[PDB]
Amino acid sequence: QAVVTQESALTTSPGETVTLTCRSNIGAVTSSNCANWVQEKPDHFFTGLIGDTNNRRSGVPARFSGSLIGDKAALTITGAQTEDEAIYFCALWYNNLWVFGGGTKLTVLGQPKSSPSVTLFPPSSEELETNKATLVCTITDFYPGVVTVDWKVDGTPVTQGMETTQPSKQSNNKYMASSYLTLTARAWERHSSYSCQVTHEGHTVEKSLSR
Amino acid sequence: QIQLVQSGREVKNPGETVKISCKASGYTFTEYPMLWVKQAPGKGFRWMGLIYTNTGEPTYAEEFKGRFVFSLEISASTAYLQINNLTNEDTATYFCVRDYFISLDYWGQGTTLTVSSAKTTAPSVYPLAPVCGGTTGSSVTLGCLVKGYFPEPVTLTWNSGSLSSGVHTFPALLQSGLYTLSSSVTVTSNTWPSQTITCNVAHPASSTKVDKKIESRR
Amino acid sequence: TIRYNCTCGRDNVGTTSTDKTINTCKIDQCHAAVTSHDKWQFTSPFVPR
Repeated sequence: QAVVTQESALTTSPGETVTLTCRSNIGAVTSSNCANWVQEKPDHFFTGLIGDTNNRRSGVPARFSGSLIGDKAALTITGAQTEDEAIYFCALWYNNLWVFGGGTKLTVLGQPKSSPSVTLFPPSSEELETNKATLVCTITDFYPGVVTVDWKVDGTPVTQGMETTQPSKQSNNKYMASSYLTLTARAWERHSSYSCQVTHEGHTVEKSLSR
Repeated sequence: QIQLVQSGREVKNPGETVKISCKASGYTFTEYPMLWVKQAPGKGFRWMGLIYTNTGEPTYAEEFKGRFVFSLEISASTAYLQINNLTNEDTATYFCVRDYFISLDYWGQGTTLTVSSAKTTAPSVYPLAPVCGGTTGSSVTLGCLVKGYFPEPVTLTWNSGSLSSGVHTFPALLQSGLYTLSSSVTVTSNTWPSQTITCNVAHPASSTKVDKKIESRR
Repeated sequence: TIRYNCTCGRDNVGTTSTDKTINTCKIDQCHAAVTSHDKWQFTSPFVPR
């Protein structure tokens, strides 16, 4: 049927906010088509700040504006800060229900990058007594989007069986994960030189094994 | 003001069915026709239907004609999305929402769908705690991995209910034919090595439930 | 003219060429029909008034 022929991204910045002029691939903009900006974040849930073409959203600060804008639905993440940006689904509900269109990813000023919060522990002893080793260098609370893994396999960086954790929007508000440097019981047992190198933002740092 | 108090990532067979609930808490879904839709994971949401407020039946989406089905757990004005024809391509998110002003005014949770085969086991506790040397600063490093969620997943928080903040629990990963659900944490050094958070990973779809306390590295 | 009906709110009972709001009531907890004037409808069989 229709499209949100507009910003499927948004451009919000510090001092301002981004109003995606999600131009009409359906027609003109209107509140009856209910062209909205449902904001979202990591944790992936779209939430309402401006909807129905004239309505605000509850729990919203002054960071939003919901209407038809330009020549389509108009979704303002307008008042972007560290709490004022989001990825919004493009509300289309032409007397039926507000489902996703294009949806503008409006930015905001914030999130200063600072090096990855590396937690350094060895692997499990029953992992070592069960023929494995996954020595944990975790990079949590990290900034910016830069993860450095130096899986020191045999002491120098060797990728024989190593495992990474997962990137997620965590309680540091930023990049984070684990990483078990991977040896066997005897494959990482004849050599006890295991290395996890944690790198934040283009800078590296080393951690060697204990035991 | 709909919040879809629902379930999470349920799992199914190839072709088989399963019902992921969303009871409506926060707002009045007993007069609220609120979205209980699917989630095509690349683009976001999925138009799978809304649920009418008084009667409890949905209207079903065009692409939701197929997997998602309507039911009405209307004791708070809520529903449940039934799953029939459990797909090879049906692995994807799901959501709820409820408001006024014909767009849905609030977007609740829903949960993910794992329509795929697996093993018969869950992830199991291996600890990544502070070492026999160090494991102390202002705080020490702590964490765990419930490795081997097949069929997954295990959810892993830090201090297992007695602690919620400070455990940076990462997602279950797909490796070696398992899900690996675990995390790290800036664990206590002015709490530890005496008192720790019992970090727990729980997943009864494979029957795993492992909490690890302040345990010694050596 | 509207010819509404009350299910959740008697403002759902609406006569009007003027619009309003209902909360927590669609069809199923509203009522709407076309109840207006400007016509003396003489012989309406097969669709009762």
